Amino acid sequence: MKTIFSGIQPSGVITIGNYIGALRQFVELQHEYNCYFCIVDQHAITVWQDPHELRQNIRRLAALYLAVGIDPTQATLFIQSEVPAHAQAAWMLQCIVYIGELERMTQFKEKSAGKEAVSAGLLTYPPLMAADILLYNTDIVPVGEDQKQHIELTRDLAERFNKRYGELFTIPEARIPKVGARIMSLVDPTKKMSKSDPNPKAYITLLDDAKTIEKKIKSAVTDSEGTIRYDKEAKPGISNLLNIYSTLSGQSIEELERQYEGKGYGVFKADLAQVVIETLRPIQERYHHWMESEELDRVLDEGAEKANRVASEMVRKMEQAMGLGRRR
Amino acid sequence: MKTIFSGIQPSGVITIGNYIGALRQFVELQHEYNCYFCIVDQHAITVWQDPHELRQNIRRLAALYLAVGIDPTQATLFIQSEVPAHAQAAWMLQCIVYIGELERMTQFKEKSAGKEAVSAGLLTYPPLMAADILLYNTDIVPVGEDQKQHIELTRDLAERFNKRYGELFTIPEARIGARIMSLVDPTKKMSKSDPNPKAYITLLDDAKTIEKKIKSAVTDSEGTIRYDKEAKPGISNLLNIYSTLSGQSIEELERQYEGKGYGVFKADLAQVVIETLRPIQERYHHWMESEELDRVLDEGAEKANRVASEMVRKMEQAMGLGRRR
Ligand SMILES: C[C@H]1c2c[nH]c3cccc(c23)S[C@H]1C(=O)O
Ligand SMILES: C[C@H]1c2c[nH]c3cccc(c23)S[C@H]1C(=O)O
Repeated sequence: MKTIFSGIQPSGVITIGNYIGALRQFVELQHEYNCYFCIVDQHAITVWQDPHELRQNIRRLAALYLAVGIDPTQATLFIQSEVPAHAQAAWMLQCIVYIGELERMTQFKEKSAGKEAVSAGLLTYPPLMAADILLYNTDIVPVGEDQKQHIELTRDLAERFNKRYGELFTIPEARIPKVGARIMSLVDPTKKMSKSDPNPKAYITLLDDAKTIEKKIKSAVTDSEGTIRYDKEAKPGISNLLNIYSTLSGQSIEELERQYEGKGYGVFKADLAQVVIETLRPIQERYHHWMESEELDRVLDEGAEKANRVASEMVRKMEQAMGLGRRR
Repeated sequence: MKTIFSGIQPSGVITIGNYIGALRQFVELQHEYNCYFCIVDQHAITVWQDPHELRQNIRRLAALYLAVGIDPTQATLFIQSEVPAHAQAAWMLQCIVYIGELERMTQFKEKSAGKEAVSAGLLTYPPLMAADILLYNTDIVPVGEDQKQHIELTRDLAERFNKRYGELFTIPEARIGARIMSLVDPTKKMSKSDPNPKAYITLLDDAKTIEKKIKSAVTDSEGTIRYDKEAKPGISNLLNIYSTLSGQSIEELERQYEGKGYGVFKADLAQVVIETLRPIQERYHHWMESEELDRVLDEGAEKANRVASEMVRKMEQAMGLGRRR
């Protein structure tokens, strides 16, 4: 069995595009793979964070992952800062990465934009991410092309350590098993839907209430043709809505096209709004149950204990290879 | 009860200059102050360390501090890597420090000077040093003048953190016991990391080594035993070592060796060093052969961990990490 590690940024609340692209399939994948889901609060403070908002977003994210079907007895769900091994191994990895390798990172050259003076944490983001992955002998990281450079560095650091001290790390690969449709912004169908869009009409989050879902689908961009047909280059907006509808309803695009022959966009959108609301309502109900239950803290307590068991053993092996500490 | 924190670098040695300059006094101050003595193995690996030699030198330094007289029922002696809070707090402080502050550190520029392949840890270790200090609400840090820039940054990071989040850190101060110079280049301080082993006498040098290093200590060719830092830095430094170890003033040593040569003066000084180190080395071997050494280090980590994990809990609460409520 292969191991999967997903780091989850707390600040952002899940969009349907994330759910459809890379999260929903994990409800079943968690039984075929050994899955780690890690809320990276330590990565979150590499930029400016309001403390109360960060704490609430950490909890909300855990409750959301449980609400969608992540099973804490099949997968390991935990908060990064509650496993000290991540900080310990990130320091050891800082000691084998070259400064030049960090300065070259594209994400660091961005994010450094209209800031002038930036935190050292933004430069050492990648070693901590490599540590997150490598501590669990991860085989697969479910990320897209925007994280390619970070995965390359992770693979470089694993190989450098293995060749300097002896084989210890698995060399991870970037891959989203059973990847879903790539869902685009409702406002700009050529841009991917993302939780950081400055236009809130661009995304629907898993926590949007019905009125908001209705208004956002209502304003979603289409075209002037009035024909429900998949054509990504000439009808990117309609094509995107067909991808959301198809995956959330279980009907193929061809069947939706046949279904809507002769119909305009008004009735197709009102049907899509209902499909989304019906998808999120159960998730939102279980979510509210988790957020008001003591079982959420107990679940996260054991997630961190089970993660620490694996990661603290890897730290012991790294320290032993590098000369740290004693063996007594 | 003021708190003292001292880092002990296992990549280097413990020289007679450190013993003279600070370490000898700790045997006294450990009853006045709350003293933490930290073997900073995570700082050592910013450059390649031979693993077996690093592991062994960690034990050697712990045994050596005990042999010199550090009292584990009075002070805390522990290994940095055995307290995870140092790495955790270093990360949080890395998020507070600016890259520009780390890059203009003089120690970074010197240590990276001729080096191909510079690790990020060589740039980003001042935050881990700040963490070593701030975690224990340290009042006093006993460091050379070479470290003054690192103490300034630590003071800046503590204030920056205190202003944003609330008064959590003590603002520490550098202590900075004569200043012993290198035996090979007496215009430089004797240094725990000098790459020339003849530059220093370590606390573990045996009699024959001590005699050799003193014999070849560099000196002028004029030949009068007299203190003159500008013209005669070599013999002046040897006079200062001799004075502080024997209890005699430099003037009394000058009168004592009037009309005598360097050979006889060097042989007397070598004996003075040997007689200083011999009891230290005898207790060193008993500690190295003792099960008790590992028990002292276990307790030290327990006590260090209690204070540091508590401070990390407070830092996490301030910044919003975790669930600390
Ligand atoms: C969440 C971030 C990161 C934290 N450590 C890990 C481990 C695996 C995947 C990722 C991450 S994905 C990456 C990102 O910026 O998207
Ligand atoms: C040992 C080094 C360092 C590690 N963290 C600390 C904490 C206190 C004092 C020092 C240190 S002194 C410094 C040096 O290089 O001299």
